[PDB]
Amino acid sequence: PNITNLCPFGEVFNATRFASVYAWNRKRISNCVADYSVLYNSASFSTFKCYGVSPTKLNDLCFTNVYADSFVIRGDEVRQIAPGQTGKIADYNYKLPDDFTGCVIAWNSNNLDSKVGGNYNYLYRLFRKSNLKPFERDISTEIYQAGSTPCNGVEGFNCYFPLQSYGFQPTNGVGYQPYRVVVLSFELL
Amino acid sequence: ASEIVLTQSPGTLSLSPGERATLSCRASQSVSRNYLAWYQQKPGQAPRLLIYGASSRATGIPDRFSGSGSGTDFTLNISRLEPEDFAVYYCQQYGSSPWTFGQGTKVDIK
Amino acid sequence: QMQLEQSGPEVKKPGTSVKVSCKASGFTFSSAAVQWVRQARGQRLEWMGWIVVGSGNANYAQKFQERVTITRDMSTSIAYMELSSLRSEDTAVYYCAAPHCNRTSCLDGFDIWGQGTMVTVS
Ligand SMILES: *[C@@H]1O[C@H](CO)[C@@H](O[C@@H]2O[C@H](CO)[C@@H](O)[C@H](O)[C@H]2NC(C)=O)[C@H](O)[C@H]1NC(C)=O
Repeated sequence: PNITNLCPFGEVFNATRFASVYAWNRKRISNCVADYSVLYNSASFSTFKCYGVSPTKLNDLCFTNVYADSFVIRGDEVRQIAPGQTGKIADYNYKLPDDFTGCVIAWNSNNLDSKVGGNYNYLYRLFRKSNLKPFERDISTEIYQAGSTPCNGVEGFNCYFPLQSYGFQPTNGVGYQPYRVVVLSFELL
Repeated sequence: ASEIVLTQSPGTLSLSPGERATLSCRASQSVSRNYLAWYQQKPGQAPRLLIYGASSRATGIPDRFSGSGSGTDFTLNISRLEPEDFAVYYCQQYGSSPWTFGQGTKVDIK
Repeated sequence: QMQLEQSGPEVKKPGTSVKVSCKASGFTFSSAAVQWVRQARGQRLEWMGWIVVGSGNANYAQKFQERVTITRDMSTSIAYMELSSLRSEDTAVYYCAAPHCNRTSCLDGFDIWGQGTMVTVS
C-alpha cells in the first residue's frame, strides 16, 4: 500500500528539554510505521548498540508496542546502559533487564546543555536503601537515613539529601561533557 | 555568639586504684538527636572512641565503663579503674553546627 | 583491617601555606564522612570542619572559614586539607576522624582515628 502515518520519533530525538535521569521520561508508541533505517544510518550519532535484533532485523520484524525512555547523563556513565553492568547510575537510578530486547542510543549534547557559567538543571540520586528493580522508578525526596537512630526533618551527620547536581561547563574535561541517551524497547505478545 | 558551649564538672581528679568515680558533662541547650560522645586520649597518642549517644559501648570497651545522660545533663562512671585507665578524657557534642569539645579532665592514681 | 594513614611532618616559613593528606583503607569510603581536628601542645582540641564524601559538601567554623580548604579525591580515596596565611599560632598537630560504614549505613559515631601529623611554623 501507499506508506503513510509515520511514527513521532522526531518529537523525541528533537525536543526542547530533556528530563533528569532519576525521573526518566517514558512514552508509548503504537499503531504507526517506524523506519529504523534512518536512525541507524543517520550520521549525528555516537553510540548505537542494539540487543536482540540486528539493524536490518529491526526493519524485518514487527512488534505489538514500543516504549521510549529518555534521560541525560555524563560521558563515562554511558557504559552503564546495558544488561549486567554495575555503577551508581545503574544501581540506584535506572536499571535494564538481564534479557533486554531493544536498542540503546547516546550522542553528545555539549552545546545544547553546557551553558556558559555552569548549569544546575539536572540531578541524580546518590543514596538508597535497596537496589532498583527492573524498570522501577521513585520520585519521593524523603530525607535519606543511615544508622539506627531516628532521623528528623533536618539534614545532619547521618541524615543526607538523596539528590545531587551535575556541574556542567563547556570548559570541562573530555568525559564530563553531557550526553543524551535514548532507550527503545520492543515487546511482542 | 556560639551555639552550644560544653562544660566538664570535675577538675584534676586523683583516685586510689579501683576506686569508683564519676564525671559529668553538661550544657546550655538540649543536643539535637542526643549527639554526645566520649573520647580517651594519652600523651603522645591519638584519641579513641569510648561511648556514643551517652549510652552505647564501643567494640573493645570493657564492662567496667558505663555512661548515661539526657537533655542538658550527661554522666560517665568507672568502677574499677585499672592503672592503664588513667588518662585524659574529653566530651564532644555534634548535634548542631558548630560542634565543640570540653575542657578535658585528668585522672591520676592516688 | 581498617586504617587512616597520614603524610607526616611539615615545616613552613611564616606567611606561607601548608597542605596535608590522609589516606583511608578498609571501609566503603563513598558513604562515610570526615572531620578535621587540631591540637596545640597542652591546649585541648579545636574543631574546624566536616565534609561528606559522597557529595563533597563541606562546612567550616567561622574562625577557620576563610583559611581552610577541605577536599576529597574518590578515585585514590584521599582526604586533603590546605591552610593559607600561616601564623606562629599554627605550630600544632592535626587529626582527621571518620567512621567505618558498609554500603548500607554508618556506625553513628567516630572511631577510625588517624595517628596525627605535625605542622611547624619557623
Ligand atoms: C531532527 O530535526 C532535523 C531538522 O531540524 C532533522 O534533520 C534533517 O534530516 C534529514 C534526513 O536525514 C536530512 O535530509 C536534512 O538535511 C536534515 N536537516 C538538517 C537542517 O539537518 C533530523 O533528521 C531530526 N532527527 C530525527 C532523529 O528525527
